[PDB]
Order: sequence, then structure tokens, then C-alpha cells
Amino acid sequence: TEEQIAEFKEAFSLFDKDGDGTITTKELGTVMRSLGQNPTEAELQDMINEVDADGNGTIDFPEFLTMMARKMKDTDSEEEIREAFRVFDKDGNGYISAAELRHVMTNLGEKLTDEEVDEMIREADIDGDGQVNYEEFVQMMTA
Amino acid sequence: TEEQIAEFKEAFSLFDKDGDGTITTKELGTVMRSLGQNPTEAELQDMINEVDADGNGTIDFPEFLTMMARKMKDTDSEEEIREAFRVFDKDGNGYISAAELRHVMTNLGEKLTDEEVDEMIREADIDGDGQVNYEEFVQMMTA
Amino acid sequence: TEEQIAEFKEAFSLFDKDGDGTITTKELGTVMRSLGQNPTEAELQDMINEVDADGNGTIDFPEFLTMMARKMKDTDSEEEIREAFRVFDKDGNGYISAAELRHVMTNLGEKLTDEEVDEMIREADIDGDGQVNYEEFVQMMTA
Amino acid sequence: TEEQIAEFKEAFSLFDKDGDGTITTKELGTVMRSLGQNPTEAELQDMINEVDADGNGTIDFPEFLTMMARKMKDTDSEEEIREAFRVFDKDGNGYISAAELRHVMTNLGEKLTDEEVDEMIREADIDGDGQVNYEEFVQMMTA
Amino acid sequence: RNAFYRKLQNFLYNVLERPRGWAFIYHAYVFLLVFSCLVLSVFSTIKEYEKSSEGALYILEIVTIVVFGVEYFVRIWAAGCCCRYRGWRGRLKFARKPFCVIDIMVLIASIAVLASALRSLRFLQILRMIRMDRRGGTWKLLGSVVYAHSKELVTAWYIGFLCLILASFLVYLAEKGENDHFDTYADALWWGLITLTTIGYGDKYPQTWNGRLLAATFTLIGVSFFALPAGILGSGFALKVQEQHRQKHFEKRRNPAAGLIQSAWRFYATNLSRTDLHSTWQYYERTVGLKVSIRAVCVMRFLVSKRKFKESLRPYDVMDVIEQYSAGHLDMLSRIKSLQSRVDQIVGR
Amino acid sequence: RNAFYRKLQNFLYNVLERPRGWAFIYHAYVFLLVFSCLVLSVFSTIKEYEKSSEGALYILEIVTIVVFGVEYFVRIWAAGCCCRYRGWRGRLKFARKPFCVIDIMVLIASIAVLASALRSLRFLQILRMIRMDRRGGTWKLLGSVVYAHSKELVTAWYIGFLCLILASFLVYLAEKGENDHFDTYADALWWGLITLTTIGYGDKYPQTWNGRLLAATFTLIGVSFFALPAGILGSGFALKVQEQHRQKHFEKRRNPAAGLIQSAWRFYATNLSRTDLHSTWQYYERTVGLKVSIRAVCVMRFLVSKRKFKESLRPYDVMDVIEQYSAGHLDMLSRIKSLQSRVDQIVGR
Amino acid sequence: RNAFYRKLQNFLYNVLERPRGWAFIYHAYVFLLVFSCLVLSVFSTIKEYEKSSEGALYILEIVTIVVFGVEYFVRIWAAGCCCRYRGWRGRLKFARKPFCVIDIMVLIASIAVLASALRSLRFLQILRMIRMDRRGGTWKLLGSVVYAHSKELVTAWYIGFLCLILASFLVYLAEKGENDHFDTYADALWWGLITLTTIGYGDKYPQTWNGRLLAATFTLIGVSFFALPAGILGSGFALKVQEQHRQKHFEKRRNPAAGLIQSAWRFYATNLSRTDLHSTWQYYERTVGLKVSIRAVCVMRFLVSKRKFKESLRPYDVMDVIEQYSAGHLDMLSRIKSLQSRVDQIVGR
Amino acid sequence: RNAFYRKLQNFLYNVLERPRGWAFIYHAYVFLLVFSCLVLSVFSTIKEYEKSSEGALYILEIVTIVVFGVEYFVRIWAAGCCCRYRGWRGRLKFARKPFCVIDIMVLIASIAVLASALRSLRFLQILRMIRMDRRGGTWKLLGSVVYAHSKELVTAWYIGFLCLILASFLVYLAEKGENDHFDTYADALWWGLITLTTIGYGDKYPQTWNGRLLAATFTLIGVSFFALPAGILGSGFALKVQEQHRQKHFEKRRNPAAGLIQSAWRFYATNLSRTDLHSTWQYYERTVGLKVSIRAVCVMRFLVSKRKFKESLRPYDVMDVIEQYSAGHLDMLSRIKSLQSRVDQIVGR
Ligand SMILES: O=C(Nc1ccc(Cl)nc1)c1ccc(F)cc1
Ligand SMILES: O=C(Nc1ccc(Cl)nc1)c1ccc(F)cc1
Ligand SMILES: O=C(Nc1ccc(Cl)nc1)c1ccc(F)cc1
Ligand SMILES: O=C(Nc1ccc(Cl)nc1)c1ccc(F)cc1
Repeated sequence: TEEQIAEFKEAFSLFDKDGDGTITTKELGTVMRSLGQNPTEAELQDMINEVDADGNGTIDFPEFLTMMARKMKDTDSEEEIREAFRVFDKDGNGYISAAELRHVMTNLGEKLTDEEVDEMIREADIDGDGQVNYEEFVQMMTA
Repeated sequence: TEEQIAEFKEAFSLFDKDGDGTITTKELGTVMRSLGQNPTEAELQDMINEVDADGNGTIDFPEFLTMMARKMKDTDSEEEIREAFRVFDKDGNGYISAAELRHVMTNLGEKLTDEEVDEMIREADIDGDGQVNYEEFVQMMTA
Repeated sequence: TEEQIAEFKEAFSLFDKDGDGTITTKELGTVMRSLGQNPTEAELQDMINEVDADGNGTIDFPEFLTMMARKMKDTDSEEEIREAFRVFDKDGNGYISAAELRHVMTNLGEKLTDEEVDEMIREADIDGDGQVNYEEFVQMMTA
Repeated sequence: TEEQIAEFKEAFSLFDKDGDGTITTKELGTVMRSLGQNPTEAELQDMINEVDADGNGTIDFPEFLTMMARKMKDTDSEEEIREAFRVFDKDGNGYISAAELRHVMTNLGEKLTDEEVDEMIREADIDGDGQVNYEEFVQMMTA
Repeated sequence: RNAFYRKLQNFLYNVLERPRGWAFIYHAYVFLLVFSCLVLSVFSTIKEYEKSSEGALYILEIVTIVVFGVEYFVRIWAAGCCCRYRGWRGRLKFARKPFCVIDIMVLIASIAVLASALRSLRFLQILRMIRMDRRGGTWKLLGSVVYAHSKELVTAWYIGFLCLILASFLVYLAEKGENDHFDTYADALWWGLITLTTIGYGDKYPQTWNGRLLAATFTLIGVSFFALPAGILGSGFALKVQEQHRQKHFEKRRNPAAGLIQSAWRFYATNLSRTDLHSTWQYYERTVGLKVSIRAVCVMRFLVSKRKFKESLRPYDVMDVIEQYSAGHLDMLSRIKSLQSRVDQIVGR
Repeated sequence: RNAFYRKLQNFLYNVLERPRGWAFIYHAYVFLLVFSCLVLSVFSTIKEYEKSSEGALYILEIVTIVVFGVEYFVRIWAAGCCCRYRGWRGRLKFARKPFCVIDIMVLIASIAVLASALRSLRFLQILRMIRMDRRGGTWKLLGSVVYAHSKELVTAWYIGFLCLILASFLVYLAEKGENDHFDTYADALWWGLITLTTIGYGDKYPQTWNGRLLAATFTLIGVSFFALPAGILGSGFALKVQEQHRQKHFEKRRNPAAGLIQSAWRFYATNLSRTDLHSTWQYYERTVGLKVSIRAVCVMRFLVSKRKFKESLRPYDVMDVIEQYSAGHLDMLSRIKSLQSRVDQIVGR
Repeated sequence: RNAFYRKLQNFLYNVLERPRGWAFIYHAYVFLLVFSCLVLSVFSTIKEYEKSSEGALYILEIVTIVVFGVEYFVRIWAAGCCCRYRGWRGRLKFARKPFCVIDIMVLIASIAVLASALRSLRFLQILRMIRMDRRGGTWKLLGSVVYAHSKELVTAWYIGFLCLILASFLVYLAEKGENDHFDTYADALWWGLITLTTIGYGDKYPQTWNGRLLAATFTLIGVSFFALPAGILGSGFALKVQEQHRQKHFEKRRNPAAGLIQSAWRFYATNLSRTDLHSTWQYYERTVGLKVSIRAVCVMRFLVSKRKFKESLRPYDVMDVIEQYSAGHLDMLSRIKSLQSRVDQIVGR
Repeated sequence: RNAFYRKLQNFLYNVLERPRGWAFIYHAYVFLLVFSCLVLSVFSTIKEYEKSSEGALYILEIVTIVVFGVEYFVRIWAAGCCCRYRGWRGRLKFARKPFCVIDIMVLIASIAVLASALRSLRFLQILRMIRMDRRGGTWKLLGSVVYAHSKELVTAWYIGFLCLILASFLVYLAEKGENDHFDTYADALWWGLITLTTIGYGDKYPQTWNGRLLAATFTLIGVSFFALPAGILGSGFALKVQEQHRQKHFEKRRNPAAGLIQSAWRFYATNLSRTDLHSTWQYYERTVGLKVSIRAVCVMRFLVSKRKFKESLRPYDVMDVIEQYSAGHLDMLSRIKSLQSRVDQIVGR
């Protein structure tokens, strides 16, 4: 919509530090540092490659809007998401203890906090037993 | 018996430094350091896992009594013990020189002293020839 | 020709720092350093082995003239050159973007400058589309 | 002979620094250091194992005399020696350039000098062409 | 109830779908029934056991189609257990699955026989036999290994095939006149073919001293050549299974999986579909168009997480070996260069 | 005497049990006797050598059962050579070994024949033949490799089997009318089966130009398919033997074995069953409920030694490879980070 | 036009030359035509289908030779698409290619048949069949693996062959008198040969109890021995394909390729054939007989680049493994020795 | 002359001994002659070509024994070309070589025939055929791989063998009465044996519907089982050749070889047999019972060089891999601990 495009344009200028119609990796570094995170040149470059389709090295507003307008159902992440959960589903049943899901999710790599993972358990562990029916959740979200 | 349980309770409080009904890894570190040994967090944690059956991370008195009340015959260590001796039985006959058994036992990893290994030779090398009939010994002990 | 041999003799004395009728590795090191490059003993020794046929360790004028009088067509480098271009021809068609050819050629190992690679594109990218018809170029040169 | 045994006894006391009827590794270290070489504990221990047959850790005079009274023909080193020369006989013919034999022998590991390797060429390169007929030499010596 | 009703539908769905060990055995028993029906038809072909035939085969066939439609309806009604199919339209598109499509078609034709025919009957039993593997992963596996070995396979067949022709030609000249067996060149074609194939009917064979002489030579060649592709494909399977077990040993993708899902849920929280969710909303506001900032930041980050996960999904045994191999060496290089730089910074002090 | 009596009992026990090279040859000779008896029974089947038969077979069979019970009593009486069986009750439970159980049962039945019968006789000789492998490790090994290769094996059989059916069907149509051989579909079933199996009885075979045409094609397919599983299992064995030799190359568990036994004897000394033992008691009192302190400390430590040993019991070739691989790299990482930290601590000076 | 004319000539040249997937299929269809012509000749051999034969085979053969010369002229005229052949003389030397030479020879002979003959005809069809593989890489591949396995192959054949002879000898003694089958020693030669080859004609076979007895033993030996070389070559192919894929995994030669080409173009610029080119001339004059200095410097450097590239062209999997393996270890050694030297330089401060 | 005379003797000695490529071809031609003589004897067996036989075989045989003794005398007289044999006594002990011994024995017996006989003649030709491999390395190689695969091999044969027996038993019951083929149990023994061996004479085979039914099952089992050992040994060879080529890739023993030879020549110089040699004598006197000091020092050092060389003679691919693997990791450990110690020594400053 025009509202979404104009609002993405305002956020783009926020991210578009140099204002060249694209987002450069150095914009990305300084913006993430402003948010507190220290993104490496490889990370910001990977972000560009994710967003950049023309392959210019700087994220123009078209690529940003294309990325933003997509949804989890608009991601084709169903097989991917259930693959991940099955990797973290050691027994293969379709459930893993939400405790362990917190223990790895909130405690692996770009880990999250206890509150975010708790809401993850609420939205994921559909019956709320700790054993998240991860394929049901990935279906409800990725679809 | 009530005597064994009460005596294990007294020793448990000795080990139960914090007195939470379980033995925490830090209790284990400080107790072993008191005995002179410096147990790492992984070692004390492994000790808990050996003793801890409920999986709390701290050795309660139930797990301690379950571990203590077991005997070598209550260990099912026969195949394990004879496997070890066969690894240290290069020729496979069922005998190894008690000298070499001292040389590795008292001189490998958590090694022991000459006196302990000498008593090991006495109780192990049944005929007292230096060649410990290790399966006879593992049978007499592990049974 | 006598002109080429006498001119190669003058350049040989230029390279023949010690004047022993051969070029020693230390001559090579100091000469390359004079040109700005720092050639290792292994590199200068490899240069000798390339030029040195008798295997003395020092490049006499005969070996230098034999090397110099050879041409790319006098190199048998056709299969070699097209092998290289095919390695740098990922799709196998017989063309690679002259941009990428600059990106690797002028930016790999003993890399060159933008102007040299631009003339490379001019002489190589026969139709001048960026996609150098590398086998046509290697044929026109290596032949 | 009695002369050889008494002379080996005098040299043994020279090597037998502690005079325990055997040569200890520390005797070996200090003796080799006296000759200029710095033998490690592993090297001197290997020397004992070579000489020591009873396995005491110190070279008694019996083991020393047994080692000394042996000759190259008393070594069974024919297959071993020709194996070595064939390893250093790249072409397998039975000859290698005495230059290269100097280059590796006098320049590999416990290398020797040019004069020793020159006498090696004289005794080895039977026809004196530089190409040592190494199996003829190993036969003349190892036999 | 209705909730547990749906959960049973979905569970039973993957029950009918890939089962782990238990329902796999169940479908096995299914195969037992169908295969037995086949064999009974086999005996049906002979008239000497006809009267002892129709009852079992007839009624059992009926039972078979019964359970066929049974599992079919379970499949179809449990089609909403996935995400796409639901209500009536999506699951309809599920019916658009050509497997399901032709399955139902043959299903009703099987119904049609309820009222030359037996020949089609046999063919039907074949087709239902093909039904055994639903996903047909067998075929994919085979074609995989075959195309992997295309060149050497073809060179094997081609070469030995030539050996066939030359052998037959020479033998034809050697025994065509002498032996009736070998009268036309096509004769020796047939003979040499079955010869090098180690079949050995024996209805024809050389009797000329000259023939047998040349034959034995060509035997020692041809038989080996034709047995080649068997052993080739065999060892190929054994290897590929080993390496598949090896990558089963090495996945390592837990890290990209976590970061993938993390950025994913970051999007889901930032996803304005649920603003009542605030744990990640509060996280983004506390970790600092601020809404689109948090959202778009997660979109870009989570997108790179998508690619980093997918790329990380396939780290291979010697692949990881050499990458960390070069890595560790080059790492050590950077480490030692930093060591030289650090000490030499101290050198100027 | 009595002590040496017992030691001989135990030694001879494992003599009858797994021998290294010597008694293995002895039991081999045992197998020689039994197998020969089989073959003699084989000739016993014919009446043209009957009179030259009964004496040898009869008396030899008697001898066989003699040595049977001989080794049996040696087994049973040497059952106390282990730990469990002893006196009369434990060794009785040893008799509860179903191998020993049915062995004795068949033993007495063999006695029963001392006084249709010959048919059971043959069957008996079979069963005694099964007796050859006591532990039956053969079967475990095979089933191991098979289940390891379950998928590809099944896909092989299934696919080629389908090829069988289709081939037979087409040939049936091609030559059923023309050739008597192929009259019923079951006929071609039998024929095509033995065809693709490279057996080639030859009693039936095509004679229609059309049949032979299509056949040769299907031959080139089917024969390869059926030979697949042979080569597959073969190479599987060869590999697995190589890797088994590799782990024979790599055990490394001496360290956990030592610490295991060390903590073990620590328990045994701390074990109040023997307080006269003081070397480890003096050790514990000198290395400082003090009794239960030393004991329980050893129990906890020795228990972790149990698990550390058992876990360490199975370090595998590429397993150890990658673990120390990642380890060495990450180690270097910690080492270099410590190097940076150390130099940079010096930087502030 | 003329330029695009030439470019089409060159492109179509490698079209006729190695195509990637598309023209490969085209030449496949070519093979389809030729092979079919073969088979039709096969049916031509019989008189019972003669009248239904000549038209198709005759006209189709004509068509075949048509497309033969077609592709031939495309080949020859596209011979200048390389570097050597050009104008009329170089491409003439291209005609000196013995493949092209004998191709044209047989070509005209095929023309000769336009006006015993059929026997030569069949032979012709064989030869044209050999034409299938132009480069014949098949043969090179096979001979590669064979010579790689020369020793074990020969020991296999030789040993089992001896088994053949001994078997035949003993059987000859056993059944020569009793059975007509086996009358001369050459008889049993033939029989045992086809026996151990798993062919099993069955025209002759033992009937002496004594013969069959000894046979089965020798069977269990011989059959295995003769099947050896099949499985050997098979697994050999499977391995070598795996390792070839592995080196396909590892090339690494991009660096020497770049430096090679770089020094190459350095020569080309320094190459006085083109002095109007100045980018590398200006480079050499700005990077400082100055002309021969820049030229000869490039010649020496580019020559070492030639050897460094060629040597780098073949880095192998375990080759690179152990070289960097020793390298990294020895590197670490130099690194740590530098670390000791650096710290100990600081020790004297 | 005499010197060159001896050198020719020694060179020709290893000529007759292992030749590289050239004389290998020569002995090949030798084999050609002997083998041909065999085949001619083969035709000698038949009377229909007798008159066309004796001349060639007779004279050629004569020629054969001629070259036999020729190479024999070359062998014997070139026996001093080694070290042991010399003059008359040592080379006599060379004649004590049982190969040489029985060679000469059969040699003279071949002479004996110069003046039932033909049967021994054939046997002679066999034996001379065995002469082909002098060192017999073939047999060693085979037995190597076999004993390497003892267990799985035996389990293969044993298991399938049992399958044989059970199959034959059931078939015997099924068709013994119905079919004459199968009358005695030994009959079905023979049949099932050749059945599962894929030979398929076809003289006997089931005709009972019940028999064929059970058969096909047992076929699918037995045929695979018996083909097992073929493929097993095949892939075994292919592997072992690969690994042998791998160790051909990795020797590394040049260092211990050099130090070995160095200490060796140190002994030889110190060896008082040659005191006129002074380069190493001067070396020992200049590198400082001084004579026995230099000698005994070299003896001890050179002896450790002997063991270090021999031990270093067998560094294996994964052996060296893991040793330097653990080594490099533990090395890094010592290196980093030294790094910590060095920096922390600086910390107290
Ligand atoms: O299962 C059936 N057909 C089929 C075929 C192939 C595949 Cl792959 N799947 C399914 C089927 C069910 C009911 C019926 F009456 C007739 C046939
Ligand atoms: O050995 C015997 N049966 C048996 C069978 C299978 C296995 Cl695995 N072990 C033993 C046996 C001994 C004496 C006798 F009279 C009859 C039979
Ligand atoms: O292709 C032909 N011969 C050939 C044979 C082998 C190879 Cl390898 N290449 C080519 C051919 C073309 C035209 C014609 F009339 C007759 C024969
Ligand atoms: O070569 C001969 N026998 C032989 C056999 C086996 C081996 Cl392994 N080596 C040699 C031989 C030479 C002359 C002769 F008259 C008869 C026989």
C-alpha cells in the first residue's frame, strides 16, 4: 500500500544513512551499532545480498520493500522450519521440551531472552505442556 | 540400614555444604579442594550426573545413598573390568606383570601410589607371581 | 638476430649483476628489489629453473635468449590458457564477464591494475561485451 | 679376544661414568656432550635399548661387547642397506650420483662432512663415476 | 473433543504418512495382503485349481479394495493436517496430487469390476503393486547412482557389446556351415548374447574345434565385461550408504538453525499480526518509524539468517574437513602474524 | 592340588570356551568328525552301498555322541569357572542357558536312538551341524550388515522383481500361443525367474523372433539387477572389515581404563569388606564420618570413572578425527586469544 | 556477416566437437539411426523377411551416408575454428588426422557400394559402429584401470586357470572311461572351462559318484576365482569415479592460473608485436636496454609462472592433505620458535 | 675384461632375476612357448590329428628343455652376483634353494624322457606351468587377503551352505516320489548345489507346483549367498591396491635412511678393517681407548640408527595422520603453555 511504501521509505532513509537510494554496509554497521549490535562487514554484506537482488552492494528501497512485504507464509520456510525443529527434535516425534527450546534458542548464537522464549512457548507449545508441537506451530506460522 | 542412612546423612551434610538437601558442584569443588584435589566444574557436574538421577544438578541424599549402597558386584562391572584388564592385557592370556600394572595404574591419569598398587598386586595377583590373574580378581571382586 | 642477441646481452649484464656469464639468485633478488618487487630465494631459484636448462643455479645468457626468443605461440600454452579461462569460466560457455576477469586477474595473487586489465578486456573481449571470448583470445594469442 | 674385552672394559669405564657395571642414560648425555653432541634422554635410552638386552635401562659391559663384536656382515643389513639406497635410488637402476648422495647423506639429519662423503664415494662408487653402484657396495660391506 | 479430534486427524495423517517403525509394519502387512492376492491370481491362471480358487481370491480382492478406500478417505480427510489443505478448497487442491488423482481413478475402476477381463485383472494387480512405494524414493535413489556413474556404465555396456558382435561374427563363419544351430547370423547373435550373459540355455553351442578354440578366449572377455555393471552399481550403493551415514555423523547446522528460528520469531513478534505479543516487542524497544525499524531490522537480519541457515544446511565431510583445514592453517597464519606484530610493537619500546 | 585342580577347571573352561589358535583347531577336528558323519549318511541314502555303510556310520555316530557328552560335562562342571555359577545352584542357573538346555535335550534324544527313523536321523545330523557355532556370531554379523543396508537392498529386489513381472507378461503374450513351453502365465513366471537369475536350465526358452527381440533387452536389465545384492553385501563386508581393523588401530582407552580401575581399587580398599587392607586406607587418611568420607569420595569419583571409561570405550576413527580436529582448532583459538590477552596486558605497561 | 559467419563456423565446430548436453543428444539420435540400420541388416540376414527388407535398409543406408558426409564437411570446413588449421594448408594438415583420414576412406568406400558383398556390408556396419566414440576416451579409461590393477588381475586369472587344469585332469581320470562325454582330455578341458565360468550348457557333465564328489569341491573354488576379475574391475571403477569427483571438489589452481595469465599478458604487452598497446608498457615503465628489461623480466617471471601454474595444476586430495598437514605442523613449529625467540629477546631486557 | 666379465654376470643375474619392463617381456615370451606346448599336447590327446602332431610338439619340447637348462646355468653361475654365494661352496648352498633344487630334479627327469608315459607327460607340462611364478608372490598376496577376511568369508560359506541343505531337504520331500530326477537325498544334494551356484545344467529340476513354489524363495536366497565371496574378495583386492598405492604415496623414511647409512659408514670407517681410510677417522678425531671410543660411539649410535630406520620404515597413511594429528595438537598445547609461561614471566616484571 501507499502507506506501507511511504513508511518503508521513511525507515529506509533512517537506514539509508548516505541517502543514495540504497543502504550501504557502513550505514548498516553504524545503524546496528546505534541499536547496540556490532555487525561485521560480512554480516551487513550478507544482509545486502539477502535484500539486494540487482547485486549493487547497497540495499535500495525496492529490495527493502520486497523483503518487508513478504510474510512467513511468503517465505516457503515450512520444510526449513520443520527441518530446524526436527534437528532440535531429537526423538523425531514432533515435540521438544520448551525448556530445552529455551535452552538452545535463547542460548545459542544470536540468542534471545527468557521472556521472548516464554512467549515462543505460549505461541508454539500449543497445548502448553512444554513439548512444543513444532510442526503444528510451523504450519500455523509458516502458512 | 538406619545406621548406614544416618551416617550417610552426616557425611552428606559434610558434603552438603549449602544444606539444600542436595550437593551442589561448588560444594564438591570446595570439599575436594579441602581434601587437596582441585575438581573442575565439569568433573563435579559429572559426579552429580553419576549420582543425580532426577537431574537437578545437585546431589540429594537419596542419590548419594543409592550410589553408596551399591557394591562392585552391584555394579555389573565384570565385562567392563575385564575389558580394561584385557586392554592392559596385551597378550590376552589373562595375566599382566604387576610391575606394568603398577606402571600404568599408579602412573596413568588419576594415578595411585606404590603401596596401594602393591596391595592391588597382593589382592589381584592371586598366585603372587607379578602376573595378576585379572579375570580371577575381577570375578572375585566384581562378583 | 645479432641485434636481439646483443641487446639481450646488454640486458643480461644488467641482470647479470656479478658478471659470471649467468644470473645468480642474488642478482635476481636485488634487481627485482630495484624494480620494487621483493623476490624470495625460492622465486628467483624457480626463475633460474625456468630459464636454466643445464641446471647450474645461475641463468647464463644462452638460457635467457632461449626463453626470450619464445612467443606465446612458441609456448604451447593453448590447452593451458584455455584451462585457466575455463576454471575462471564457471559456466563453461567460453565467456566470462570482463568485470569478474578484472576482479580476479587484477585482484588475485600477483594482481595487475585496472588499466592493464582494461586493455586485457579490449584485446580479449573481442566483441567488447564484457564476456571475453577467452578461447578466441587464447587462440589469437597462444597461436 | 681378551685384548678386545679388556680394551672394551677400559672404554666402558670411560662410558660407565657411574661405574655400576652398566651405562646409564646420564652417563650417555654427559659423554656425548663431552664429544660435543647433545643427546636427548630418548636418544640415550634408545641407545640402551639397542645395547641393553636384559632390559635394565643401563648398558652393562656384556651388551656393549655384544654390540661391538658385531660387524656390518654381522648386522644382516643387506636388505636394509639396499632398501635405503633404493629409496635414495630414485630410478631404481642401482646407481645414484655421488653428488646427490653427498647432498642427502652429508646434508640429511645427522649429516656428515664433505670429506667423509668423499671417501664414501671412493669406497662406494666402485667405478668412480659419481653413480655409486650401491648394491655392489652394500654387498662388499654388509657381507 | 474437537481439538483432540483435529489432533488425532493430524497425527493419524502422518500415521498414514511416513511412520517410524510401527505403522511401517502395518503397511507392510498391507503389502502382505496385496502380494498374496497376486500369487493367488497366479494359481488362478491354471484350470486344474480353478474351483479351489475363486472364493478366496474373489472375497479377498473385495476386502482389499475395501481397505484401499479406507486408507484413501483417511488420507483425504487428513489432508488438512498440513497447512495448505483446509476446509474444502485447499484439500481439493491436495486431490490435485497426481498420485492421489490416478489412485482414485484406478480405485473406481477396481469398483467397476464388481459386476480378456482376467488379463486386465492381472494388469490391475501389477499396477496396485506399483502402488507399494508412495514417494517412490527407490527410483530417485537408483537414478541418482546411475547418472552418477553414467560414463563408466555406458563404456562398459558399449565395449562388451562390441565384443558380442565380433564374437558372434567369427563364430558364425566358423560353424555356420558345419552346425545347424548356427545358420543365420541372427542365430549366433542370440547364442553369443546368452553366452556372455552366463545364462547358458545350451540349446545351441559350438562343436567345431575351431569355434570352441576362439570361443573360450572371447568367453574370458565377454563374461567379465557383462558382469561389470552389476558389481559397479553394487559397490556404488555401498559407498554412498557409507558417506550418507557419514553426513549423518556431521550436521553441525544447529547454530544456523537457532539463529534462523530466532530471527524468525523476531519477525513473528515484529509481525504486526500480533501486537499483543510484547516479549520481543519489549525486547526490541529495550535493546535500542520505530515500529518499522524493529520490524525491518528483523526482516533484514532474519533474511540473512534464512540464507545462512540454508547454506549451512549442507556442510559435508571432506568439505568441512578442507574448509576448516585451510581455515585453521590460515587462522594460525593470522594468529602468528598478530604475534609478530604484537611483539614487534613491544620491540620499539 | 585342589587349588591347581580349580585353576585347571577354569583354564579348561575357557579352553572349551573361546580358544586362541590351538583348541580352535581342536574343535575344528570335532567339526571334521561330525561333517564326515553327515556325508556318510549321505551315501547311506543309497541302497547300492548299504552293506558297506552301517558299520562305520553306526559306530562313528556312537563315538560322536560320546565326545558330545564329554565336552558337555566339561562345560557344565567348568561352569563355576566364571563368577555366577558355583556349588550346585548357580551352575544350575547356568544350565538355564537355552543353548545348554536344548543341547542336553537333543543330547538325550541322540541317546534315544541307541535302541521314518532315518529321516529324523538326517534331520538330527542337520541340527548337530547347527551346533557348530556356539555363540552364533555369524548371524549377528550378517544381520548387522543387512539391516545396515536395508533400504538399498529392498529397492534392489523390489525393482528387479517388477522387471521380472513385466518381462514375463510381455513374453507370455509374445509366445504363449506359438510355444507350448509358455502356456500359462505361471509358466513364464517360472521361466523369466530362472532367466534373470542366470541359472538357465534351458528347458523352456523363447523361439518367437518377437520374443527373443524383447527378451535380450530385458535380459540386459534383469540380470544386472539380481546380481546387485550379491556385490552389495560383498563390498559391505570388505569395508566393514577394513573399518573394524581401523578401530583395532585406534582404541586409546588405556587412560580411562587405568583411572577406572584405580577408582575401583580405591573403592575396594574403602570397601569395608577388607579393613585389614591399609595401603589405600593409609593413602586416603594421608592424602587429606572420615571413613564414609574416604569411601563415599571414592564411590562418587569411581562412579564418574565408570562412566568416563565406558564413554571412552568407543572412540572412533573419524569420530576422534573430527573431535580433536575441532578441538585443536578451537584450542588454537583459546591459545591465541590468551596470547592476545597476555601481550595486551603487557601493552598497558 | 563474414565475422558472424566465422563465429558461427567456430561455434558449430565445437558443436560437432564436444557438446555439453544438447548436441550430445543430437549425436545420440545419430547413433540411433546407425544402430537401427544395424538391426535391420540383422533381419536382412534371413530370407523369410527379405522382400520386406531392402527398401528400408537400402534407402536408410543412403540417408546415413548422406548425413555422414554432411557432418564430415562441417568438421573439415570448421577445422580453421582452431588455431593451427587455416586457409587450405593448415586445415590440410588437419586432414592428416588419422581419424579424419580413415573416416574419409571408409566414407568413399560406402559410396562405392552405391552401384560376399553383404558380408562386407555387415563388416562395414560394424566399423561405422566403432565410429561412435570419436575420442575413444572409453578405451583410455579402461586400460587405465586395468594397468592400475595389472598384478592382482593376472594373479586371479593365472591361479584359477591352474585350478581349471587340475580339475579337468582329475575329472578326466574319474569319468573318461565311464562316460562318453569325457573321452579326450580336450573334452574335459572344454567342460571344466564352461563349468567354472558359470555358463553351464549342460551338454556334458559328470555322472560318476567319484567325479561329482571331487567336482563340487573344485566348483566352490573355481567359480569364485573366475568371478573375481568382474567384481575387481567394478569396484575399481566405483572408487576411481569417487576420487575423480573428489579432485573435482579440489582444484585450487585459480591462483597460479591468474598469475600465469598475468605474466602472460605482461609478455604480450612487452611482446613487441603490439607496441601501440601501452597499459602494460606504461605499467612497466611506471613500476620501475629498458625495453628488453621490461620484456625479459616478464619472460623470466612469466616462465616461472608457467611452471608454477602447471605444477599447481594437479594438487590432489590426500596430496594437499599431507602437504599442508606437514606444512601446518612445521609452520606452527616456526611460529612457536619465533615466539620463543621473541619472548627471549624480551628476556634480556 | 674379467671385471666387466663379473659385472655382466651380476647384471645378467638380476636380468634373470626381477626385470623392470624389458626382460619381463622376455620371460613372457618364454611363457608363450611353454603355454603353446601345453595346448599342442592338448591337441595331441586326439588321434584324429596325431600324425600332424608329434613333429612340432616333439622338437619344440626339446627346444624348451634346452632354454630351460640355459636359464638354469645362467642362474647358477650368476649366483655369486649376490654376497653369500661365491667360489663353489656358497653358490652350492645357493643350490640348496628348494626352488632351484626341485627345478633341477624335474629338469633331469625332462631329460629322462629323451629316450602311461604321455599321461605323466601332461602332468609334467602342468608342473612346468607352475614354474611360471618364481617367487610365487601371487599366493602370498591371495592368502593375505583371504586370512584378512577369514571370518566373514567363513560365515558366508557356512550360512549359505546350510541354506543348501535345508533347501535340498524340503525339495526332496516335495518331489522325491513325483519325479525320478529326485530319488535319493544325494540327488537333491547335487541338484540344489549346482542350482544355487548359478550353473544350471538343467538335467534335473522341479516339476511339482509345490517344489517350484518353495524353490524360487530359496533361489533368491542361495544364489546371493554363494555369489558373496566373489564380490567380497574382489572389492578387497581393489581396496588393498588403493591403500598400497597410498603408502606408495607416503614413505618419508629418507631421513632415517640417511642417518642409518651415515652411522653405518661411521662404523665402516671406525671398522678397523680399513684404517687407511681417514676421512671419518679424521672426522671422529676432529669432532671431539680413543679408537674404541670413536668406534663404540659409532656402534651405539649406528645401532640406534638401525632401529630408528627400521621402525621408520613403515609409517602408514592414517598412522602418520593420527600421530602427527595428536602430535600437532599436543604440540600446540606445549607451544601455548610456553606462551603463557613466557608472558607470565613478563607479568612479574
Ligand atoms: O492404491 C491404489 N492405486 C495406486 C496405484 C499406485 C500408487 Cl503409487 N498408489 C496407489 C488403488 C486403491 C483402491 C482401488 F480400488 C484400486 C487401486
Ligand atoms: O551338541 C549337541 N546339540 C547342539 C545343537 C546346537 C547347538 Cl548351537 N549346540 C549344541 C548334541 C550333543 C550331544 C547329543 F547326543 C546330541 C546333540
Ligand atoms: O564415420 C565414418 N567412419 C568412421 C569410422 C570410425 C570412426 Cl572412430 N569415425 C568415423 C563413415 C562416414 C561416412 C561413410 F560413407 C562411411 C563411414
Ligand atoms: O623349470 C623347470 N621346473 C620348475 C618348476 C617349478 C618352478 Cl616354481 N620352477 C622351475 C624345469 C626346467 C628344465 C626341465 F627340463 C624341466 C623343468
